[PDB]
Amino acid sequence: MQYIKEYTDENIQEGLAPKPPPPIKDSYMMFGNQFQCDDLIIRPLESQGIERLHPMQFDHKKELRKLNMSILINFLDLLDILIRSPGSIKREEKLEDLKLLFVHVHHLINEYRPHQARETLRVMMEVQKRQRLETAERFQKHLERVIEMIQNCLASLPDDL
Amino acid sequence: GPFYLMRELPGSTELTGSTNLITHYNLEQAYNKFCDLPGMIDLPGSHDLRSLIEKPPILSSGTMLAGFRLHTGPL
Amino acid sequence: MADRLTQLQDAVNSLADQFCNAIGVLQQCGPPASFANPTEEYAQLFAALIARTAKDIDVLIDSLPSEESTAALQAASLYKLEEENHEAATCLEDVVYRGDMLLEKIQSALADIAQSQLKTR
Amino acid sequence: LSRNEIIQSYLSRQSSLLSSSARQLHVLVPQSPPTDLPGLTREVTQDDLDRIQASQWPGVNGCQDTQGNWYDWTQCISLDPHGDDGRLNILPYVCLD
Repeated sequence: MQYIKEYTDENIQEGLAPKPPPPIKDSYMMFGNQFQCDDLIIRPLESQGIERLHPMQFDHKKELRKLNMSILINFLDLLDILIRSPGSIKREEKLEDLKLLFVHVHHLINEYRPHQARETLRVMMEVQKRQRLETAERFQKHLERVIEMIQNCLASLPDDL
Repeated sequence: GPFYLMRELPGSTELTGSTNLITHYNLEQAYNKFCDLPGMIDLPGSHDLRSLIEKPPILSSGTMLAGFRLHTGPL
Repeated sequence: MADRLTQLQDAVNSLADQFCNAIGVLQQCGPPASFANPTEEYAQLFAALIARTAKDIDVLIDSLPSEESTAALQAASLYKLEEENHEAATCLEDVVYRGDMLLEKIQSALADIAQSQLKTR
Repeated sequence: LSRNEIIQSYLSRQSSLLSSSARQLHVLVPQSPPTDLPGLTREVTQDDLDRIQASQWPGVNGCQDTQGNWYDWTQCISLDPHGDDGRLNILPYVCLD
């Protein structure tokens, strides 16, 4: 670990001689060890690296139920491999196969994660709005009570006079 | 309809470990026989140190001239 | 954390773990042969657990949101909520302003009563 | 890895069941051909936003149920998909604050 010493040497000065902040980077950086280039998609697609089993119909809940049932049936077929021919080539495919299935079951529900994120903003806004109105109504009731309180005390005072 | 990544299971009963491997491998009658040869060879001979040296050589792995040079007396 | 989504992720991982545990138990331990009962009990329990996990995963999948509520329906609702939050903010500001004026008036009146009562002495 | 024993196997059982978990399931939801931006393409209107704010919409604003009880996104749903005493507890989807 080290401390940037050249810029801290730069900072000890007066007048306008100190330095300005650096401009914003809109391209590849190298923070840490990863790159973290900007304009990235939050969910990088499945077509970048692995196969894709599902079409663009993509109605998430049906395909998640399909992938659940496919995981269970491929486990049963792996049991059929272990019963019939353990020395087959297919088990290596099978021990790859359900792996791909498991990847997709994660990769679909990660696609619920931006949506969940957006949706929590929505309900926060609704709760925010409601709380504002509640305080408004609360305060107005207090205001009314204070007014009538003042009124009845004023209603008391000529009765003393 | 079809589940994702269904495939064909192997041939119904190929060679497994669930068969009787011995009876398939024609070794049944030897087992049905089987289930000392020191004693079975002492049927021929008398009984069964330097025999330890015999086993150690096992674990390690001019006849007329000998009869002529075998001169030794009786008594 | 604490979402239906993290529950579904942990349920799917528990399914994969029950697969590996079921094979590693039911191959490592068994009665020898004939050309035990604890192992049979283990098999029944493992099958029941895998079935229960599958049912739970299916229920959680049914529970999450549909393929309606696309992102634009979220965004337009967010826009409408920003507008109504602005209106609620100005309304709260108006009621606070009226209360502040009334409070300053009653405060000054009470101060004048106190000044008169101290001056009479 | 090398050895699994009664007590350790039962530990695996209780840990896996505590992680995971007359019908009382959610009411089934069909496929949805009208979706708002891609599918049906509604020009931004107003009935949809009023439905998403005030009314009950079972795919968008909450999860409905048999025995009638409505649950929006910030609540936790207690169900029993099996015929046992063990109850599934779906946690809230949003968890505000």
